[PDB]
Amino acid sequence: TTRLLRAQGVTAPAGFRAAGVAAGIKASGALDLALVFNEGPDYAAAGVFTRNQVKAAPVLWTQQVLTTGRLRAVILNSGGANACTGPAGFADTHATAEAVAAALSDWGTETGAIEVAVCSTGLIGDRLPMDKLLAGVAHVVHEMHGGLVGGDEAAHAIMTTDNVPKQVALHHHDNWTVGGMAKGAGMLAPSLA
Amino acid sequence: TTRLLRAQGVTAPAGFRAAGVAAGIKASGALDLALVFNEGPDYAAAGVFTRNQVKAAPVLWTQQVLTTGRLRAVILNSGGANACTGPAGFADTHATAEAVAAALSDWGTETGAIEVAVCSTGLIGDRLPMDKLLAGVAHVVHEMHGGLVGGDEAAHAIMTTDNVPKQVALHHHDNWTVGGMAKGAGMLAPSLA
Amino acid sequence: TMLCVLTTDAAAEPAALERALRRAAAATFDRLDIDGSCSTNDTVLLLSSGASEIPPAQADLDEAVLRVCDDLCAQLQADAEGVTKRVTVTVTGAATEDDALVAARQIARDSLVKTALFGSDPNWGRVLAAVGMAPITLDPDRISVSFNGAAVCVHGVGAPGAREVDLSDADIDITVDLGVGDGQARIRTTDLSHAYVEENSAYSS
Amino acid sequence: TMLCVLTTDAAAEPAALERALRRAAAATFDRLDIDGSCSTNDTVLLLSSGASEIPPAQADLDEAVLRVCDDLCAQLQADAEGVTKRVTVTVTGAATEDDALVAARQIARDSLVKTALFGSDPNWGRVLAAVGMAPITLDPDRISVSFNGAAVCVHGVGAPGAREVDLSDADIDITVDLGVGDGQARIRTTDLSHAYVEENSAYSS
Ligand SMILES: NCCC[C@H](N)C(=O)O
Ligand SMILES: NCCC[C@H](N)C(=O)O
Repeated sequence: TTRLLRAQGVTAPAGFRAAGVAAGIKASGALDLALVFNEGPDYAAAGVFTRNQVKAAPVLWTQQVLTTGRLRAVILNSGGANACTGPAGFADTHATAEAVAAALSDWGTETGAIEVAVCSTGLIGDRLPMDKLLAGVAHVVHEMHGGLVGGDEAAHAIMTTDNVPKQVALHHHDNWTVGGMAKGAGMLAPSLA
Repeated sequence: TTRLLRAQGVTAPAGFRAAGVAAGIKASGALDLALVFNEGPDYAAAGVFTRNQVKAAPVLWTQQVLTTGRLRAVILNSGGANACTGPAGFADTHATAEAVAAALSDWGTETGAIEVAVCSTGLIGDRLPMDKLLAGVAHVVHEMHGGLVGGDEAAHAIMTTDNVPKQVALHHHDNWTVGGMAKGAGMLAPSLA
Repeated sequence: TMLCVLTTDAAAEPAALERALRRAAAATFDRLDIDGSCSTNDTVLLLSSGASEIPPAQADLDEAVLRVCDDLCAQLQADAEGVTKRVTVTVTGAATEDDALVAARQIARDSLVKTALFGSDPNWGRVLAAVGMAPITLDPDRISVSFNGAAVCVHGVGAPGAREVDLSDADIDITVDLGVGDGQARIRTTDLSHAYVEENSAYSS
Repeated sequence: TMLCVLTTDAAAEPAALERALRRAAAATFDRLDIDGSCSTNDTVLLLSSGASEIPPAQADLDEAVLRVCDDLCAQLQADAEGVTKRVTVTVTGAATEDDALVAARQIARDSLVKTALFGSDPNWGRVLAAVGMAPITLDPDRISVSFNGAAVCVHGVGAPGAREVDLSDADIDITVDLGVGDGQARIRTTDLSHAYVEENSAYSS
């Protein structure tokens, strides 16, 4: 009996931890930083991205990262797209991946930046508040777990103009699972490659 | 000095009559039917038309007419686009071109149907209320004059969701005039040929 | 922006994830069109821990990922900025599948179709106007249109009963048959309402 | 639908009137884009009575028709359904003339640009999102934007003071430079307001 179920997300399959924290990127103090972490033993990955010719620094970083087919973690922030922010914007994405890789190494799993995917979402053109973001990174590596509430928080944290989060998980009868979260409510017409 | 002037319409140059009547096509009882009338000596004409593959009968008709480079008149109604109305709809357009041609012959000029251009605007998918329209034709042909208030009634009669008419006339210094009326406030992105 | 993270404990190499994801993205996210504005940040990621140690057959991996993405799309559509109608646009009878997709996108993106739907107005004329601008093989005499299973336009003209269809319910299906082949496609969209305008004009986002 | 009748007492043959109408429409009517919905009824007609018995040189015929159309276009723009902003979108620095026009239409049709403009928000990011989707040669590094003369976007990034730009006036000029050639084009558009939505949903039109 294969089953597809809502109220379940990225920590439904085994081998994943997740969390969401309020970092102060959002003036509202709502959740805005999410981490998804691959426990192993495998780290296989694939990615598709906006075919928009104007690509945000996070999209540019994550495309290079995915040529390896290898990911240990995804770090995602709401409250700012980090789009149209130039080389300095790109340096901010790089430093986010780097802080994520350092925090996870300290925590007890050797990780390099090249194994960290980075996403952002929010307003175009604004610079990220790095001190707040980098404090959130430290925090979220410490809160991550495989419990369904971990997925919930990651899912809440990526929201911008969404009112409810989006999660689903397909439990296959052969005992493997696909889990997923999504966000987006406006500027919503994906064209992916 | 070449002066470009508003509130002046199709009746600004010489050899043209126009008027506009409340035939009763529009429920409001507002002005809804308009005639423009070429008085000669010349009868030259050009047209361009929507490139949309769904073309209303008035367009398909006027496109055929215009292959001759000649026009005596143009009849235009609002309160019905006469679009997506099939063979019968196309026949309503023809019967409009013929009732105009007849009304002009009874007025003093020998006019047949292939000399009258037809235009419609309004809702898509409805049939024109022909008994009102044909009675409109008699009345509007009777009321046409070379004076400025003629361009006006006409410019007023072609309106649908417009709040105000659109008129302009250029009086060139070599003693000739180009005048214009147009309509349209919504579903407005012309791709003409 | 649409962001999406997919995780799986199925054992599968990158190339296996890539096929699954690309197939899933084409059938779901590439056919979700709320407001026609494609972002600078759109990303979908698929990660595998292999923690089940079960390598599924590729068709079942593909299928599982598609079903997950597809349900996520439904959820995305259901919560769209200022949404009052969950609108599905189906084009059938096209020359090729791409033509059907192009035609359905044209319908779904049209401001007059969206506003008519916001007003619960089964305005088939607006649908015909819009589809006529799609760069595809089209015969205007052969087009039919249905709202919620009710044929309001057949053979390019009005059908008896047309301006009587009830679209007050939040779910609305527009089905358009082109009658010039066997291509078909389906877009998820939403209406253009006051709330959508309000949300995108009162503050910055 | 846009109907337009042009009369002249100048004397010209059908071939000559065609030239003036085709050049005018291509430069004015074809560049007037209020809500991206092209109708099933659009006609422009140019009639000559020749009652002045003066035959003008071609360029004088062209020019005069051109200027009449342009002014009609402006009046049409000013009285669009629920307009509160008379928006002109100019694109310069494109690789070809066509590229520019495609870029300008892309910006002018975008729901987010138009709703931002309605609320007087200089949300330049939405402009760059929009133009990045135009099937043209583009370099995201070399794009600049000014709203009403004031720069808001410099070489792909925010210009200092951008978010402070005043857009409360009815007229809004947008110039986008793509710095990839010298093709250029201008589109007349308007905003996406509550009044546009109410008018297109509250009743059948
Ligand atoms: N209201 C439009 C917002 C679009 C933005 N990319 C977001 O997802 O927040
Ligand atoms: N609300 C849009 C109506 C469009 C129609 N073709 C007209 O000109 O009235």
